[PDB]
Amino acid sequence: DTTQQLSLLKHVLSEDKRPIAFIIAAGCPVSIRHNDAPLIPDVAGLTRKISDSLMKIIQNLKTTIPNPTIEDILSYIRLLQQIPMSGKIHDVENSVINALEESICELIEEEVNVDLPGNATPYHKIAAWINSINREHQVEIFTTNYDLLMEQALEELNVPYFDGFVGSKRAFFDIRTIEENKLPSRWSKLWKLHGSINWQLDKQTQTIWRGTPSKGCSLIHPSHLKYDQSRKMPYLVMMDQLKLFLNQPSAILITCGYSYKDQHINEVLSQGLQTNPNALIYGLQYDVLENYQEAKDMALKRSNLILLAKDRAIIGKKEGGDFQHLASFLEEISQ
Amino acid sequence: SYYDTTQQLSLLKHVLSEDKRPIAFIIAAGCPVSIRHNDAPLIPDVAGLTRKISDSFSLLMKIIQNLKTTIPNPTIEDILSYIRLLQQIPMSGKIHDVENSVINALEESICELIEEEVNVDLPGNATPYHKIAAWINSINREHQVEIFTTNYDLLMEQALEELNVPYFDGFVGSKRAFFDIRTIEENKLPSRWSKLWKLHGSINWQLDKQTQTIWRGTPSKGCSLIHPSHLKYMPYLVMMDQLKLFLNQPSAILITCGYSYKDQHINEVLSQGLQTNPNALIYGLQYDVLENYQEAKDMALKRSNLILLAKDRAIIGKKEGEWKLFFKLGDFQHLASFLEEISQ
Amino acid sequence: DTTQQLSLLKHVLSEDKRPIAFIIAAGCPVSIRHNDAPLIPDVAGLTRKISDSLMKIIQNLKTTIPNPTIEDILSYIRLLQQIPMSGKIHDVENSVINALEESICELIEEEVNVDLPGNATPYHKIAAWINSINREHQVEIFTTNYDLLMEQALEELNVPYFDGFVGSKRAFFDIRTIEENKLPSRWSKLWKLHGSINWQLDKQTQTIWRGTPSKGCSLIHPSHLKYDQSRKMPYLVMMDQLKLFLNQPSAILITCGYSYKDQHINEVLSQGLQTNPNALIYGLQYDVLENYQEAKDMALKRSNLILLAKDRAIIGKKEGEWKKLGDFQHLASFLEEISQ
Amino acid sequence: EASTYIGTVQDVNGANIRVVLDINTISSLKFVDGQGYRIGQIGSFVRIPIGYINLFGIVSQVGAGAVPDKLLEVEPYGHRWISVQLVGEEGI
Amino acid sequence: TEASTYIGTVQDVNGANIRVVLDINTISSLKFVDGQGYRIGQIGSFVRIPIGYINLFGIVSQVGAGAVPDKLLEVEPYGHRWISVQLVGEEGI
Repeated sequence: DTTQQLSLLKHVLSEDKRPIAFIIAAGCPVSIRHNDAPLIPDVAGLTRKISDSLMKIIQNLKTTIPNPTIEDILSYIRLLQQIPMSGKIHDVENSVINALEESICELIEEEVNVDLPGNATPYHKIAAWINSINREHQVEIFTTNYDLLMEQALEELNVPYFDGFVGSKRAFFDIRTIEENKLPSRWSKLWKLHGSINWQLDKQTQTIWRGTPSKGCSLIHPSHLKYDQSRKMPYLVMMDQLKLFLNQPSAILITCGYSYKDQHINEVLSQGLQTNPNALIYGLQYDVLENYQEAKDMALKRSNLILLAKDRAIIGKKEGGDFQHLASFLEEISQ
Repeated sequence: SYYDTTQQLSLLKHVLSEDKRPIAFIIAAGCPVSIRHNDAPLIPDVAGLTRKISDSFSLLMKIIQNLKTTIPNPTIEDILSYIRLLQQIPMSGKIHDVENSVINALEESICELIEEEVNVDLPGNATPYHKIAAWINSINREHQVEIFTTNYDLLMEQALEELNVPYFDGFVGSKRAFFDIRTIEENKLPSRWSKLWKLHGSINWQLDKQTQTIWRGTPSKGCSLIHPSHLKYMPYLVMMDQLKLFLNQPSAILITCGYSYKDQHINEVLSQGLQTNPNALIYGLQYDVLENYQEAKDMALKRSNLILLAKDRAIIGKKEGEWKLFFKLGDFQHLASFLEEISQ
Repeated sequence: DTTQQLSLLKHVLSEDKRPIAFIIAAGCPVSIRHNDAPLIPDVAGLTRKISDSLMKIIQNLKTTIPNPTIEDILSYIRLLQQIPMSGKIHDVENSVINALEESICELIEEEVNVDLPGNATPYHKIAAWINSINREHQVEIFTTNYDLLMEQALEELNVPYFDGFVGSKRAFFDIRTIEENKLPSRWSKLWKLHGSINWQLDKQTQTIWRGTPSKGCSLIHPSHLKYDQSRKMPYLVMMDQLKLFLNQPSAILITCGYSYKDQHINEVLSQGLQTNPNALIYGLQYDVLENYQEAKDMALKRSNLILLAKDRAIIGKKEGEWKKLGDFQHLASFLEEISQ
Repeated sequence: EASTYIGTVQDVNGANIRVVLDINTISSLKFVDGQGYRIGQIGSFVRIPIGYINLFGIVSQVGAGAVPDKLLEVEPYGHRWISVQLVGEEGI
Repeated sequence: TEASTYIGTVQDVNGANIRVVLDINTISSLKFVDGQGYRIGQIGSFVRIPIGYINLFGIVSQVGAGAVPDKLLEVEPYGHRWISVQLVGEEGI
């Protein structure tokens, strides 16, 4: 039963000489409790908070789409923004779009600007477990959150991490550091797929410099124009780094809180699983196993895919979650 | 201040006679214009296509005036990009105040008209394309000759088939011909095999269902991915990367014919490649007066390893000068004849 | 015992070393059932489909030939149309032989134009296994069928393959690149001996180009004039590639559904087996062992050939006995199990 | 390396330099801002910059006649050496 | 590969005294060109050296161990496949 793959995961963690990593979704911080309340609101909570603060566009989008998320709303707003005379599509006087997007950005900015709690955070336990292993294979972690909680957790233990950016209040984006990929093994690497409120673009050119959070402008969900010969706002570089990590010798990788609701991530995951035969994904499911149809389909299609849920477990394409629990298990295995 | 045609012709003849140094080409819309089957050329130019679309089709003409406010005289690419942007927005029919689905009908109509106009066969074995194909087979070079095209027709493909010229355009398969992307970067292709890249697409491109996998084959009715770049979230990016990577090869040479340098992305890529590699050389060949090409003259003044050839003007090594009209090599047929004479 | 044979086959095929190749006959479409019916029936199905679609030629050949097939009929029609005044056998004013030739050719092309079903196709399993091995010795596939099913499934699996034709809708017949063999290792070779349903000849010369299926016209069972050579080659060069694979150090070969009813194939396989003793063949039979007298004779003659059937297992030119792999879906399942 | 670059000095005998042509062979054109000059011709001049001032010289021998002794014994199939004779120099 | 009327490649230049190494594999006798029988490099015969667009002509002056360069004899004393060609004129455009 459960003891089988528990011992299996303990053994593969004890199996060195192979790279390890993790995927952080919005569920892990949401399940973290601060003052008996979630530290970070969920996607539904974020949408409700946004609605708390011009629903014609939402109603129009609801005709062809079910209950949307913040990403779809902001993408639609920007898409109307590029169109010059897009105001006539929804009422008139296309100036409410800029004010609405600025207000939404501000609301998100002070919504996600939350300091990490004390030493009881399991992020500290994860960082300690990672640092306690002296394996040559460095760990590169990709997250989807719009905050910098993991940055604070890693910086609280003096753990070396690199996010692709270096410098000062106007730190630039070093492009070829990923190219030659020549870094000491002691260092670790970090990537934010959708970014945080830290990154901000520049008026003169698309530089997306990192630094002190500027007033008014923030970069989130990179989907802007890519006609500037890359280096504009590249999530493609993160995707390429993920593909390279899938192209190295096969290793079993895990994930935390992933809902398998990202088509871009799902496509590259399927491509990596097809290219690397022994590649294994240890994505769990802290919910009903029937609530993840995409995960079940991926497990059925890819034999090497491993899926575990609260009510069932899909192992070997045949059917059969807490971040704190995983952190405690890792800490116990480390000792 | 005065340049000699014969010196440049001899230089080019010596250059083409080499074998190891990599060679490439760019075929623009001005190349098929120089070949005529009827009284008019077998394929019209960009301006001819725009005029045909304009007079073949007050609400329709609003879009042309709407784009002209922030841009010069619109072309086919601008119109297609605007239609794509309109289809991106669901309720975008209020801008034109014509329902919300006539845009799709107009897109289908213009795509069908373009496919009908472009699906032509080149007549006769004396076409310059056949001469170029024969020239490619003449010398068994150490490095194969690559070809880049920004056209929409399949004249180059048919010419290559006619003279038994193996090639590889990034597509493998007999029925569906799926896009293989790992073999492109792996690049362990046969030495004799050439390559051909269509930067703006052609009539044989069709888009699949929600799978969105791209494939090539027999063109279908009401479907043509002749979009120059369109939009995405892609073959175009890897083709641009292939061009840039080729431009970085040692002592690489790239030849342009019939290209007016009107584009911006291509000029930026060429400038970046020229700045990065100090040994690359580009032969800018024109068939008009150089005063018409502001971007080309700006780039020739900025860069030192760029050579321009026009009817009555030439810029060599950041020093604009005058010929000793002249430079009959600007025409595509004359270039093919020169290549055939060099091979023979 | 059967188990020892299966284990040996698993540990000789699953091991990466000698090159791998398969032969696929017309029996493979029989083993796949769509809507409780086979996707494409056996040769006899096509024959009596044509029959129910002018028996005079049939009984004329029946006098000296047993129960015939379509290939014999079309070859006889071609031999007739070589002769200018060939109507003396059948009436006058020659139009029937032609009209029969077209009627049957587009009838066959309409009968064969079938789309593959969903992801449960065994071809998908074979393609996945092919993608699961990255050995230097690539896998070349020989087929006697006419459909596009195998390459359709392979393209649906996103894998490269070279079939001797390069180009576009008017792709010609590449000839030299066949035998410089300067191709990437990851690439695989696909050869169809009896032809496809899209190949079309040309009026100017024998071009046998491959591309968009020509309206009505198609090339099936190449048997026309071969005096010119070079042009209209694929048949001869297909047998040549088969012979070269039969020779050279290659301790692996798999058969599936072959009925051993081809004289031009039996002779060349016997010659290759005699010339190459180190190589081995694992010919199977989805029937009783007694239905293949030619296969039994070949097994008795050449010891290198291994013949297995439902009735028994002929090993080392000697008849054996039992005390599952005939099913092609079972073969795909076994391949998937070996790969996994 | 920058343009207008030929090779590297590998010998000195007072007033007879022996120079090695580099590996990027077969080119034999070496285009420099338009017109290209054939590499290592008999009558051509060369320039050797030392810090701030330049040294000029005239080619005298090209091929197997310029290569030193031991290299021919090491490999007789390689003749990519030229013999430059000094003429003058350009001051500040 | 190499076209007809091929003899060798230049391996030494001394202003107006070219040295050529014969690249013919063997059978230095009657290299047929255009149905006419010409002989491989001989004392009284001419050679042609094409440079891009103009052809330099020359006349053979020495064949054998005399034409071998200075230290090539020192490296090996049994190799003699060189000829000494002296330039005469050129053909323009």
